[PDB]
Amino acid sequence: SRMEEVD
Amino acid sequence: EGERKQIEAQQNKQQAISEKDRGNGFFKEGKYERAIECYTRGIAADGANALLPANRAMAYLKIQKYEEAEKDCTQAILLDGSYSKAFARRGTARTFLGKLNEAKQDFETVLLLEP
Repeated sequence: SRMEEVD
Repeated sequence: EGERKQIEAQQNKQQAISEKDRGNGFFKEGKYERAIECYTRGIAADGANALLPANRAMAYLKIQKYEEAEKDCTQAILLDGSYSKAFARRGTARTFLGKLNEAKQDFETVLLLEP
């Protein structure tokens, strides 16, 4: 879910 | 002369970053199929930014690809082996592909980077 976050 | 115009041809590669931001904008609102477009166009002009194949791999995950996500993640790690997100996403893709050992070591790689 933090890995799901896109930078 | 041509070399300076070449460094200028470089620095103009912020197109990649804007295509990145836009594709991210598409991703955040659930429109992955255009996110991938912006990501691809972003890659075509540089090239050596891990964020593009990483994010495109994530979109690929969101549309059930895994193979494409794995290849893009591998590329992203090749560009930057300090980005834990690429490892996590590749671990997910491999987990779905049945590559459990490799997915596992990608996961504990994530644990190793962050923590």
